[PDB]
Amino acid sequence: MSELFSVPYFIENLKQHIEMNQSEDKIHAMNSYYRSVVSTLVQDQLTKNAVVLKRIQHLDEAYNKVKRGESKLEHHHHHH
Amino acid sequence: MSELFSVPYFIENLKQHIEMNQSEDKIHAMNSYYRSVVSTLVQDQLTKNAVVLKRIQHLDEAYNKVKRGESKLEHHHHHH
Repeated sequence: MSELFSVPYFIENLKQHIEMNQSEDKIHAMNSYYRSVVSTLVQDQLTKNAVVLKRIQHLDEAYNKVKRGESKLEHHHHHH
Repeated sequence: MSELFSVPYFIENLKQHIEMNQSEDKIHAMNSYYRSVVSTLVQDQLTKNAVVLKRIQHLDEAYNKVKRGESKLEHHHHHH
């Protein structure tokens, strides 16, 4: 019932932001969420620049996923 | 040799973004110029995660300076 640890979990949270609108935005969702995590990582315990940096470098994968999916050009089949 | 050594120089660039329109925006000026610098500080040379971390943490002073210069300009939701 925890469902976490998995990186895809962090991104799956972004999908709801763009998909729905509980309390965020579209592309500007990552910026908010991304900044939210960054603060936690830095606030965590900055035990090692790597520990915090590693999470930052990896977290970039999420930010890119949103942009790469929110990019101007898109291709699929829509839904209605 | 002696050039761009001063950190305040980086901020002075932001003032132009908000003041003028060198192909940027207002507050979002820092975000764009922010992700640009940190991105370079990480690509320039990874001599040490800390060497870049300390520089990044310092840059925070710049971004904060831009906002700090504002006045919650973003549709006040009527809140103390």
